[PDB]
Amino acid sequence: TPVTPYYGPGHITFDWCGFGDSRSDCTNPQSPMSLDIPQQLCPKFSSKSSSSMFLSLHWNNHSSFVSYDYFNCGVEKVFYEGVNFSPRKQYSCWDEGVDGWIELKTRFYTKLYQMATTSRCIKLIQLQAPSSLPTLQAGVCRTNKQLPDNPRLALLSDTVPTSVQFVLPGSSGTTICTKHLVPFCYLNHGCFTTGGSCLPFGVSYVSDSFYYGYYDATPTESHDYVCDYLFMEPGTYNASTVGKFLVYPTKSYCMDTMNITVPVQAVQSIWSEQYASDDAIGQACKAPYCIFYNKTTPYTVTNGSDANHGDDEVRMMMQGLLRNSSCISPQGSTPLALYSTEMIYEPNYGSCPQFYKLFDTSGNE
Amino acid sequence: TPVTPYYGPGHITFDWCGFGDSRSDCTNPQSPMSLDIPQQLCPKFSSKSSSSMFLSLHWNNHSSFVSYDYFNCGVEKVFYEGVNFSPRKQYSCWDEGVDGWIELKTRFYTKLYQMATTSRCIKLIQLQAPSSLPTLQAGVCRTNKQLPDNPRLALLSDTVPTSVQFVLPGSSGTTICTKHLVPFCYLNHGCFTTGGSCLPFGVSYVSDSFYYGYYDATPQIGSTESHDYVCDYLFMEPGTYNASTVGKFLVYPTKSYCMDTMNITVPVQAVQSIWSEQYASDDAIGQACKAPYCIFYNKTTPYTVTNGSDANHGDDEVRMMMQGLLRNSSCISPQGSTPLALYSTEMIYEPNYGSCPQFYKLFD
Ligand SMILES: *[C@@H]1O[C@H](CO)[C@@H](O[C@@H]2O[C@H](CO)[C@@H](O[C@@H]3O[C@H](CO)[C@@H](O)[C@H](O)[C@@H]3O)[C@H](O)[C@H]2NC(C)=O)[C@H](O)[C@H]1NC(C)=O
Ligand SMILES: *[C@@H]1O[C@H](CO)[C@@H](O[C@@H]2O[C@H](CO)[C@@H](O[C@@H]3O[C@H](CO)[C@@H](O)[C@H](O)[C@@H]3O)[C@H](O)[C@H]2NC(C)=O)[C@H](O)[C@H]1NC(C)=O
Ligand SMILES: *[C@@H]1O[C@H](CO)[C@@H](O[C@@H]2O[C@H](CO)[C@@H](O)[C@H](O)[C@H]2NC(C)=O)[C@H](O)[C@H]1NC(C)=O
Ligand SMILES: *[C@@H]1O[C@H](CO)[C@@H](O[C@@H]2O[C@H](CO)[C@@H](O)[C@H](O)[C@H]2NC(C)=O)[C@H](O)[C@H]1NC(C)=O
Ligand SMILES: *[C@@H]1O[C@H](CO)[C@@H](O[C@@H]2O[C@H](CO)[C@@H](O)[C@H](O)[C@H]2NC(C)=O)[C@H](O)[C@H]1NC(C)=O
Ligand SMILES: *[C@@H]1O[C@H](CO)[C@@H](O)[C@H](O)[C@H]1NC(C)=O
Ligand SMILES: *[C@@H]1O[C@H](CO)[C@@H](O)[C@H](O)[C@H]1NC(C)=O
Ligand SMILES: *[C@@H]1O[C@H](CO)[C@@H](O)[C@H](O)[C@H]1NC(C)=O
Repeated sequence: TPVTPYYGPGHITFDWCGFGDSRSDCTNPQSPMSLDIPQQLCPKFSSKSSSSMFLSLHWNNHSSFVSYDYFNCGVEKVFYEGVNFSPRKQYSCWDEGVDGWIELKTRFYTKLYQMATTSRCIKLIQLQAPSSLPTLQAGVCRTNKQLPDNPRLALLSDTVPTSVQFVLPGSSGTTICTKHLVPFCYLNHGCFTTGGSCLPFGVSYVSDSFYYGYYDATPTESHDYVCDYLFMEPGTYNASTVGKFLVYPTKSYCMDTMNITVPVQAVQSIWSEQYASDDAIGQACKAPYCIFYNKTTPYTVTNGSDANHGDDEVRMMMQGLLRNSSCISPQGSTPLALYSTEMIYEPNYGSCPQFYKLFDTSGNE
Repeated sequence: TPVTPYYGPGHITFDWCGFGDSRSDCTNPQSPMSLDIPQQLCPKFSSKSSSSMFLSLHWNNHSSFVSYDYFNCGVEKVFYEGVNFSPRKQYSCWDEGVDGWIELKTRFYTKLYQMATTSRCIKLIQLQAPSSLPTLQAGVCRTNKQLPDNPRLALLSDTVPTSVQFVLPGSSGTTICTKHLVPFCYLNHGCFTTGGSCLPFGVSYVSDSFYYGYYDATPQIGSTESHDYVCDYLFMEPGTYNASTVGKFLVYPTKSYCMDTMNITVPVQAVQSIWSEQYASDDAIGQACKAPYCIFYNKTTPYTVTNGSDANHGDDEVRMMMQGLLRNSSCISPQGSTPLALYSTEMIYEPNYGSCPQFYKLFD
């Protein structure tokens, strides 16, 4: 019989998982009023109030940073977080401004979703400190906001070219790490004046089979904190420097491999209209790796815990996760059928119905 | 009644193109005996006997390098080339060995296929020589084989930092370049001894809105100095950029693949491109052509000629696959193409596009 896509995420198999924030955290004291998902799906989500996967990559816990050890496994994946690092927060570190950090956010989610499509498990781990570390002075932000804890940015007591060794583990607990999502960051725009001269800023991650680096010795002194998010295989690497500045990772997303490529799903994660949101999720979640379900309405709560918890639109969307589905698409989900009442676009997966009008024998069409 | 996918590449509309080599080059004097495609599809292909897209990016014409100004447009795209840069050629430049270049080949096709999925036109273009070049001495391979023409590797007379400007144009003829595939290459593994000392190897492409670079001054141990010629294949927007160096060594690009933009993403199709088993082939095409961006049609038989021009032209299996391009299909998949149908005799896997029949057993 004919079917119509149900707008919202969905799952075809039992092997699915969710990543989220307060709006899918049943440990929140206001739950179930504070949920945007059905309460019975809380055990399917790895979620924590006030956190995000981006924020938790870069920061451990501080007064304005709620860091969570995100961890979940599923062939099919539903992401519903991101809001807790938004322009509302007004975070910046050096001269990059808030827009700089919305760009970094977009880069991170782009890579996260990409890597997630060939993984089943995704787990944020704390890396061990390099075994040998010289005397180090912690870096700071020009803004006096909290410097990211990952990657570590620190200052050596001399200008001697140096390497320390870091380990991306092959496993963490029961999870296999066939790959790691690792940030590589640096301060750009020329040499950096400290310890009596304008020192080249040159750092790199290196092994026999890997190189990624930045170098600038070129002559207001301005710098931006910039990051790239790297696919790195398990192994031991050098965090190398041409001198003074040292950057090495302290956390990573450990992922395993599955031998199928399944697009992930992300729902728009924003604040009510009185606060400043971004579209990093929409810009990051693109074909062919990610199926983006945008909101068509503002974040609007009529029967929830406060103005930013219990959106009617997203609640209706998340009902899709309770449905019988064999096809997942940006139009939503359908059970197994021959014909769809509307056109189904990409990315999609499963066994999908074909657009009804293509088979019409009227022929009015 | 369920339909069976026809194994081989295909197309849903007229707006498709091919990229190829001798096996789809009707100008070859042995044509059509030397073709693996139907003769009547030669006009849909941009192809040159003895060339490949990877080779042509890095080299112009030299004794054993046939370079071709590849150029074609299509929403759908069939790639059947690659073999003319394989281990049979025994090419290497620095200490990276033959396998080092098979790796670079793989990186290039991977990037090519990815970028191609959101482009219609792909055009290999020559870049303008930078203005006000300093005095430069040509680089050389340690193997004394032919140094890539692209990017240019050259030696300045001094060791002080400097920069030259290169332009990636916004258009070439009537093709719009919304982006460029540009190689960035360097000699790795520590400082490089020239001019009587071991100098840092530090090069970069930089603009107000772009940075990619490499730097190493690690001292060498004993007499073990070794370097590999390494490349990364970069997505770069049209604009002016600096090719910068910390001194001595200069790297700047001299060619790129100019591509435009279409607002749908469509996977490309690659057919396995190999030699007869008299010669060494590689699997760079198969390793580069991956879901979700490329649909790989591998060969299940060796390259096997029964009615062609020589052992390496007229493979029966690929000839059968290329018959698929003679229909307008509705569904394109790794199992091959189908017309519009309710049911398929077998599971249709990813990547696929169009309107695809469903495996009949699902409905009983
Ligand atoms: C950042 O700090 C918070 C605390 O402010 C850490 O959250 C805490 O995590 C622990 C262990 O994961 C939770 O304890 C557990 O609670 C359950 C009940 O659900 C209990 O049965 C377990 O045996 C255990 O005690 C704790 O509830 C949780 N607290 C809060 C307020 O969330 C968080 O782990 C820290 N993040 C990082 C990256 O270290
Ligand atoms: C490298 O050297 C070869 C010569 O050995 C160059 O091949 C020549 O390229 C031109 C332009 O692609 C060919 O002309 C074309 O002929 C066809 C068919 O007649 C015509 O329909 C096209 O419009 C075009 O005029 C020419 O035939 C071809 N010559 C040979 C002997 O194959 C090649 O271009 C050089 N490569 C580079 C990068 O300069
Ligand atoms: C997700 O939906 C939002 C809201 O419709 C889109 O944001 C709008 O974008 C248009 C086009 O620039 C603006 O004129 C509107 O004012 C935006 N509205 C708001 C409230 O910001 C957003 O572009 C969508 N994202 C994607 C990837 O489709
Ligand atoms: C999920 O939905 C599919 C499609 O509606 C169900 O499959 C149908 O089940 C009925 C029995 O109620 C059969 O008569 C039909 O032939 C089935 N249709 C197809 C296309 O297979 C399926 O039973 C549902 N699954 C669950 C667990 O409810
Ligand atoms: C495409 O097909 C060829 C031939 O089957 C595959 O190459 C074989 O790969 C197996 C597994 O590694 C090796 O044991 C054989 O020695 C290879 N045979 C030949 C003739 O090369 C190749 O792996 C395939 N590529 C992909 C991406 O599927
Ligand atoms: C790090 O650098 C040292 C010395 O430069 C080198 O010998 C060592 O192998 C490197 N370690 C790794 C894991 O690449
Ligand atoms: C509001 O939500 C509560 C608790 O989640 C529920 O019991 C109640 O029926 C809802 N009221 C309306 C009007 O939907
Ligand atoms: C396919 O359709 C196009 C577009 O209308 C048509 O012009 C062309 O003749 C057809 N090509 C083939 C190979 O049937």
